Amino acid sequence: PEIVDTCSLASPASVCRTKHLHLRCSVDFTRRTLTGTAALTVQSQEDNLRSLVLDTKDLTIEKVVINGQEVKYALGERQSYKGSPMEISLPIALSKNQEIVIEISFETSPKSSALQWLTPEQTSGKEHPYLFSQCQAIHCRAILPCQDTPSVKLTYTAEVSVPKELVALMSAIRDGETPDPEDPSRKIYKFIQKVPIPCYLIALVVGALESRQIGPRTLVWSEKEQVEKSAYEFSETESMLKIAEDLGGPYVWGQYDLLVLPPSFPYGGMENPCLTFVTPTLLAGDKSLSNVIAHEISHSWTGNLVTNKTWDHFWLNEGHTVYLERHICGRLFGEKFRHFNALGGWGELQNSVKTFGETHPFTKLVVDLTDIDPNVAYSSVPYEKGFALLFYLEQLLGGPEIFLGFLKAYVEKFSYKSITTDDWKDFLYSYFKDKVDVLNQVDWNAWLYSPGLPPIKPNYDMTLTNACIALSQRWITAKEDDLNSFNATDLKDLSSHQLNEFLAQTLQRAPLPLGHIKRMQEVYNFNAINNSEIRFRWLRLCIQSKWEDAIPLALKMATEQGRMKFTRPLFKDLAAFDKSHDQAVRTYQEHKASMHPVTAMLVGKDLKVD
Ligand SMILES: CC(C)C[C@H](NC(=O)[C@@H](O)[C@H](N)Cc1ccccc1)C(=O)O
Ligand SMILES: [Yb+3]
Ligand SMILES: [Zn+2]
Repeated sequence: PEIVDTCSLASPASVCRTKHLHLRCSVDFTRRTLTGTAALTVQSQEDNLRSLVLDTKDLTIEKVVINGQEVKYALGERQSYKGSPMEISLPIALSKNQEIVIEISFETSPKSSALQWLTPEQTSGKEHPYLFSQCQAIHCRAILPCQDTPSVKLTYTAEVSVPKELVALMSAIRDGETPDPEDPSRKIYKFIQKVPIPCYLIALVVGALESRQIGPRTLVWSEKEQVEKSAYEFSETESMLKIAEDLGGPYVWGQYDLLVLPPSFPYGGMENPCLTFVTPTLLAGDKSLSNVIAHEISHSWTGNLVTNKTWDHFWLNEGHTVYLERHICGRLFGEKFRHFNALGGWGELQNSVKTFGETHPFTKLVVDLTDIDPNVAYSSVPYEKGFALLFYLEQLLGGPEIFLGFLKAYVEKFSYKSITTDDWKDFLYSYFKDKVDVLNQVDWNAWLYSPGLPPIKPNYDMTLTNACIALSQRWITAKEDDLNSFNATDLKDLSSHQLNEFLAQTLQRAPLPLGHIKRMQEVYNFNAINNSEIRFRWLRLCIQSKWEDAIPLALKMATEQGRMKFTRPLFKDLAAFDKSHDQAVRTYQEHKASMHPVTAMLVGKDLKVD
């Protein structure tokens, strides 16, 4: 079983493995460059190893030092989104298992796809700049030379010099701070990550950060203006951690902190070890969007302990995590809620499959990313089709109690390892040996390798979903003279979640007549709702139903925050509506330079500009 990572240009794990990274760098806001040395302790896996290749992307290399002497290295031609391979000539051939340290002096480009540099005006405080990284999937190579593949796991230590007024934090345990001996206007923050991790989990943030403790092993960090709101919004964090520990085994990372980033953070959450990054769009005021914390917490087992070997097997990370996530919510709020969320996930899968096309390669559970930018293939498929498969197996094999026994042994079995779908499947068969008959009823080829919706849809309790569907159907089948019958009391017994699902169901049948949409605003006043998931769906419904009043509202939401999940579909809907098309494009052209590099690239592609 020889498997290569087609998204990486580095020497594979079968040739050599990075065991540790000692990073020493300075964050230069005036130049928007990170400069320093990356000392990689590498272990040869081959006899007579004389060179090796690392991934790099828009990096400027000053020199490479081994045994205190500069050595030869060469940068190959850039290969689009993969960057440029860096081949290093070892000064002395290595035997199998020999380890050496390679010190690389480098500097990042202001354009690094792993970073977003924000001016003071783009922050809450308005006085200090801010920097944040986002390495998943393959952007770590845009910060430092490395074997940018999740098939290799390393520990790391780091020293980061930053303006003394600011604070640095990383996906690691804080290991002290001191004034920078080479520059008194700076402070050096130190970090240590003793647990081997794939490099996509390396993370850094530098800004005017403050903290507040919200649990025995949790601090929430953000700019001062957001601290109080965040402490409240995420107060269930420790109870979610305890439940996750009960599902996957002991939490091995020490601390579990949360960092609430500026509005341009591209995801709802990112499971960086010891410090989960989250979007400020989660600050609904009622803790209603907390499934995102449950999800990132779950990656502490599925994703960070047991890791997908290559991005072709991404579903292993997300599928199991969404499955654990819904179990935490099920324990906190009831089995019927778990089913409600499961069913909602299926609807999101329908949307993705419909958007790409039912035969499209990106709708396969296991995808082949050779020549495909992972940012482009990213969708809800690995999450929901992966979740649907596990939920299907759960029902097939005897229920949640039994399948949760499998998930815990799976984590235990593959801790600190990087695996493929076959490893997963092999273990599933081993664990459920007394039920191979049942496992053999599964159409494996269709589930794992065929595009479109899964061959089978799991059974779902519909208790909580029914009222959402009923109301959605009343609006869709209503004619003009039925509009008067709608009234605020329709929403009387719906939770924010059900309100959201009601909108999701209606959005699947959009457009609705303009008159229906105006009436909906008249009786439900959806424009007043600040919950970002609800606002997102409501505005999409308004724009697709061609209500010009919603144009400025949609443009505003699309630009004041940058969570891709919201910004991309909003710009896309605005561009597809002829009345807002020109302004959408113009708005994008205008904000482009100040957006997240990756998000700007994807929106540009979606709008067919550039
Ligand atoms: C509750 C979750 C579905 C929220 C979701 N976040 C995730 O799934 C994170 O764990 C992912 N690690 C986000 C990600 C995936 C691929 C490349 C870069 C970043 C998101 O939408 O941000
Ligand atoms: Yb009628
Ligand atoms: Zn995830």
